Amino acid sequence: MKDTITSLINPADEKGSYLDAAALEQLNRYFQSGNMRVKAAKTISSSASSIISKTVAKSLLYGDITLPGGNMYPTRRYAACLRDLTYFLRYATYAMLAADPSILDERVLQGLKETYITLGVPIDRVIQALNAMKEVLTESLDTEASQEMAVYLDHIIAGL
Amino acid sequence: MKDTITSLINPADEKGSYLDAAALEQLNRYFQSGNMRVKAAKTISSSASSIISKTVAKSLLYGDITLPGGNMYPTRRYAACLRDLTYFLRYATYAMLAADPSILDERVLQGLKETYITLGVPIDRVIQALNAMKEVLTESLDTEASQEMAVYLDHIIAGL
Amino acid sequence: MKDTITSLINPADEKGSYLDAAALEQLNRYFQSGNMRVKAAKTISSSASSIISKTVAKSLLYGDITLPGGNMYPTRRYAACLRDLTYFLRYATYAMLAADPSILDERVLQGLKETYITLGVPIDRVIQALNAMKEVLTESLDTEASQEMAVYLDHIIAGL
Amino acid sequence: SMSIVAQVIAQSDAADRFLSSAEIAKLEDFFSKGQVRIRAAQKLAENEQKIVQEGSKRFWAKCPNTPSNKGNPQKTALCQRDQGWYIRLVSYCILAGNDKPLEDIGLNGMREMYISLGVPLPNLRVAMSCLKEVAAGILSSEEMALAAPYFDRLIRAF
Amino acid sequence: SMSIVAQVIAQSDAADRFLSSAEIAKLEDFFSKGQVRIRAAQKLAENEQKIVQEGSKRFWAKCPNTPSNKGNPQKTALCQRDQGWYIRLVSYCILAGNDKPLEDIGLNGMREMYISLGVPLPNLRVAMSCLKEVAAGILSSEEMALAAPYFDRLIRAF
Amino acid sequence: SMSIVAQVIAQSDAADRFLSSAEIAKLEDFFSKGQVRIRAAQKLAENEQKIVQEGSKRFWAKCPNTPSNKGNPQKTALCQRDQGWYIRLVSYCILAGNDKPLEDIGLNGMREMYISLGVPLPNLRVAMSCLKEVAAGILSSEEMALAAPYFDRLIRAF
Ligand SMILES: *[C@H](C)[C@H]1/C(=C/c2[nH]c(/C=C3N=C(/C=C4\NC(=O)C(CC)=C4C)C(C)=C\3CCC(=O)O)c(CCC(=O)O)c2C)NC(=O)[C@@H]1C
Ligand SMILES: *[C@H](C)[C@H]1/C(=C/c2[nH]c(/C=C3N=C(/C=C4\NC(=O)C(CC)=C4C)C(C)=C\3CCC(=O)O)c(CCC(=O)O)c2C)NC(=O)[C@@H]1C
Ligand SMILES: *[C@H](C)[C@H]1/C(=C/c2[nH]c(/C=C3N=C(/C=C4\NC(=O)C(CC)=C4C)C(C)=C\3CCC(=O)O)c(CCC(=O)O)c2C)NC(=O)[C@@H]1C
Ligand SMILES: *[C@H](C)[C@H]1/C(=C/c2[nH]c(/C=C3N=C(/C=C4\NC(=O)C(CC)=C4C)C(C)=C\3CCC(=O)O)c(CCC(=O)O)c2C)NC(=O)[C@@H]1C
Ligand SMILES: *[C@H](C)[C@H]1/C(=C/c2[nH]c(/C=C3N=C(/C=C4\NC(=O)C(CC)=C4C)C(C)=C\3CCC(=O)O)c(CCC(=O)O)c2C)NC(=O)[C@@H]1C
Ligand SMILES: *[C@H](C)[C@H]1/C(=C/c2[nH]c(/C=C3N=C(/C=C4\NC(=O)C(CC)=C4C)C(C)=C\3CCC(=O)O)c(CCC(=O)O)c2C)NC(=O)[C@@H]1C
Ligand SMILES: [Cl-]
Ligand SMILES: [Cl-]
Ligand SMILES: [Cl-]
Repeated sequence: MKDTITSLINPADEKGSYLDAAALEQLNRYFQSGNMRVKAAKTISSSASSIISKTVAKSLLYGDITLPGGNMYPTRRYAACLRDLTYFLRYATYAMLAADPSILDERVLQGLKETYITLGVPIDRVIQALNAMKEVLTESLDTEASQEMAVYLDHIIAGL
Repeated sequence: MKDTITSLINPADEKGSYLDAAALEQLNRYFQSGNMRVKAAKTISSSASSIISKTVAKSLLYGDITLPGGNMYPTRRYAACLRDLTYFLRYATYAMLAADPSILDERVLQGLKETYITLGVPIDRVIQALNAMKEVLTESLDTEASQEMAVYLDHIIAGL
Repeated sequence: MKDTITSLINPADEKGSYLDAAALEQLNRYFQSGNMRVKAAKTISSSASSIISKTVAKSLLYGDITLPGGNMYPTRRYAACLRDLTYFLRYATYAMLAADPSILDERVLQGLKETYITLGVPIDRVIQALNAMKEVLTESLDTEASQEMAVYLDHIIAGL
Repeated sequence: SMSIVAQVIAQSDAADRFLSSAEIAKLEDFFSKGQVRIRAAQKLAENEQKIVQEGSKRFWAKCPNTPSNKGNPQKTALCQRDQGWYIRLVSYCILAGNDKPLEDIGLNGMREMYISLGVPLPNLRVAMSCLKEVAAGILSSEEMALAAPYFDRLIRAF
Repeated sequence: SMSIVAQVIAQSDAADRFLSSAEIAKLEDFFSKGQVRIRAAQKLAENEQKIVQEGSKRFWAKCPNTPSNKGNPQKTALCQRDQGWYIRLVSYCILAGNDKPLEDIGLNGMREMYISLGVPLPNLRVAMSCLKEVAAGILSSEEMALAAPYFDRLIRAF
Repeated sequence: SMSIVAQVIAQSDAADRFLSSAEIAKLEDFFSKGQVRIRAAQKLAENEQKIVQEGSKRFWAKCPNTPSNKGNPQKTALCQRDQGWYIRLVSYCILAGNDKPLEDIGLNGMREMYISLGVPLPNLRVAMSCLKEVAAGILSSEEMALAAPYFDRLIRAF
């Protein structure tokens, strides 16, 4: 994990110089992203269970994946899917608040594809649930907050 | 650690014999090294910070190693170098007073080269600072005291 | 430690039955061992230092093991051997009085062989001293008392 | 460390020393009359049931207000069971040379069990007194000299 | 985990939970005045040298017994270098929202380095106090309201 | 850490510091008379046997009730052996500058060994006293000023 502020302050410290105008400019527009990223992180942190419930209720439920033979049967596999989607939402919120997808790569998307292929987890259904998570977040967040969460959920989708 | 007196008394005890004339002779010339080794250890123990300050001020300072990107930047790396040189001076003084470099091998020179290569510490600069430490000790100790400290600092240099 | 009386009373209590005729019969012949085991334990408890002194004086002394390089040199190693033989005599007397070698296994013969191999203690000399301890006990105890102490010292010898 | 020999060895081992003369004196008095101990335990095993019914009769004469004397035979059978169990625990103490089979098995937590069961404690007073008197009539003069400390110990716990 | 956002995310990730209201409160106070932070860091970068010589003059007035005031210009240049370096470390903390660029780069092992160099610590007391006073005259009332915790933190480490 | 120099270095190394003035004072007093130490150890080695028989004669005069004075020559030879061994351990302490060759080799577990062997401790009292008196007659005034703490230490352990 490196966020946007550290990824600019650290090379200036290795150089021993101040933040030059390009890096301080790209930091400035991060600082006026700012309050909306914190507002989106506040909205997600209070209503995370509701977001995951709506994500499952429109992409995974009422089909054959929760019936016997499916990969969300029995309750243990449902609970595993539910905490997986909670991991995806929490680390996408971390990467959105940091404005940097590095925490998505060294905590989430590392061996995950091989884990799901070994386990038999349907990766297309996971990607479809993440696509529904974006639509759930679009109806609950603000406009550009939903777009940034969409970027950081597409990073998980492209890694999967 | 085994010093000169124990390294002669112990094999005589395993044999159960007295100190024979060769070992008692080589102990005798250690005993008239003696007062000068204690005089050098007294001079070093009072002025150790001054010796380390002069060692850094003529081999490491006023260059690019203390500037950003150097390995004596920032202050934490400077402090680490300073306590390293204090370790080298203290264990060379111990090995000089003992007339035996065994305390330099089981306390100092064991994994140190691999530690410095892993850490990125410039070993040539360490060797050059130890060479300057010998010149600092030459101007502050007596004549053969400086030569014996030079031997016990060359043991660290050859181990590095 | 379980002795002969407890090793019969305890399974009768787990069964909830009386001591049946086989166990009560083997307890009866222990009860007429009895007074001789107590007589041997009285003889050993008063003259234990004399027994250990005679054991060392006919198996370990007047040789190279007490000379420098031996394992009964210096006085610290002699004292350690002496308290080891006192342990062996005391726990063999306990196991004789109990008529059960279980106190020899969970107090004496557990890691002892590995302890002696790590320490460099000559186990053959220990076994030879225990063989001399049997001869010392033969000349000081009664006839079958010496035989039972021989059994309980052979248990230490076989464990070593 | 239930038997007297194991307790003697455990006291001597804890103090890192050999067997003191008090412990030799205790094991002398245990092993001198150890033929009587085998004979007494064998006799108490041999006619347990004779003792139990002959003591139950004297106990129901001396105390008719028992849970045993209430008609139903199954509390009566549990009382006969307990009388035989306590005779067995007395025989274990005769063999062990100390009352530690009676304390560890019989008397530890006995009062809480009997007060919860509803068995009165003077009823058990007189039941084990009658059981002692019958077993005194059974054993001998001198086998009973071994058993009577343990029967007294059992009686005194009620 | 140098910046405040990364520390907030590291504290929330270690506890396997989302962002608590204390951490939202901390990031609210960091991002509300983040235009002032950019402006203050740009201003401290823009006239570093003006601050450094104007503070060096006041420091040599208030303390003439320095290694800088000993004639040779190269210790003086190293002192001016250190004043500029510590202003840069203050600007990093204004941007990061915490004094962790000042602790990790500037104050970790600083005392051992300066005692070995022979630079006195009351001299650095008064040097960073004069540097704070000049930068207070430079920045604003409210950009200095950001910088003054970090200048105080730097001053208090001597 | 048998010699005094190794103990001084081990005390200074454990405290992560250089050599304090007490330790320089101890090594000053050890190395100033180190020619006398070589001379005394060489003299004690050179006429060990003269000391041992001349002290054995005085010891058998002052104590005739020894295991040595019982006719058989082999206990006598073991006593002469022990006298020479303890003179060797005194010479090691003269060289080492401390009584740690005498404690680690000679006095650790010595009492248990001699009580088991049957050698009386007042006999060893007077044997090492006579050995000290003979070696005082042999060495010098001032080489014996080195040896007499270690001979006293040996004597006091009986
Ligand atoms: C729901 C989206 C789909 C699904 C999910 C499912 N996943 C698993 C088991 C595992 N899930 C992970 C993923 C992670 N662990 C982490 O620490 C992180 C990052 C923070 C991630 C992303 C792993 C490693 C496993 C294997 C180990 C484990 O089970 O804990 C399961 C269980 C598989 C099983 O056989 O029980 C399931 C069911 N499956 C679907 O069908 C949904 C579409
Ligand atoms: C100064 C001479 C040069 C230099 C030094 C430097 N060393 C380190 C870090 C370490 N130094 C040691 C050495 C020892 N530890 C001991 O206990 C002993 C014997 C008593 C010795 C000799 C070790 C083990 C480390 C690693 C663990 C630690 O940091 O404490 C550093 C720090 C490296 C870092 O990344 O912080 C430095 C800077 N480097 C130079 O450029 C000088 C030439
Ligand atoms: C004499 C028979 C031989 C001999 C003995 C010797 N033993 C040791 C050291 C140890 N002895 C033991 C044994 C026990 N400790 C217990 O508590 C018990 C049971 C009650 C036993 C049997 C152990 C554990 C040790 C190691 C720890 C310690 O020293 O206390 C030594 C000392 C070895 C040393 O290096 O000092 C010796 C000399 N050696 C011989 O040559 C005799 C034949
Ligand atoms: C008869 C002498 C007296 C008495 C007896 C009575 N006992 C019970 C019921 C139980 N008694 C026990 C006894 C023991 N458990 C132990 O571990 C030991 C020591 C080894 C003893 C003596 C237990 C466990 C019970 C519970 C029933 C069961 O065993 O499953 C009863 C029945 C009481 C009830 O409510 O059922 C009675 C009546 N009654 C008398 O009148 C005499 C004084
Ligand atoms: C001026 C305000 C004060 C003072 C300064 C002075 N400094 C030095 C020499 C050095 N200063 C440093 C400083 C740092 N290294 C770091 O990593 C950091 C934090 C980022 C700092 C601040 C270093 C490494 C040196 C060594 C020389 C070099 O850089 O190569 C000196 C010279 C001392 C000497 O012996 O040469 C001086 C005089 N002097 C004052 O009077 C003011 C109080
Ligand atoms: C003579 C001064 C006194 C005395 C001596 C005597 N000694 C022994 C037997 C032994 N003595 C030792 C001694 C040591 N072992 C050590 O490690 C050290 C220190 C380095 C010493 C001094 C030992 C091991 C023995 C055992 C025999 C052997 O070496 O193999 C005896 C014999 C006793 C016996 O029972 O055999 C005697 C008589 N006797 C005197 O009268 C003087 C007081
Ligand atoms: Cl789970
Ligand atoms: Cl350090
Ligand atoms: Cl011991």
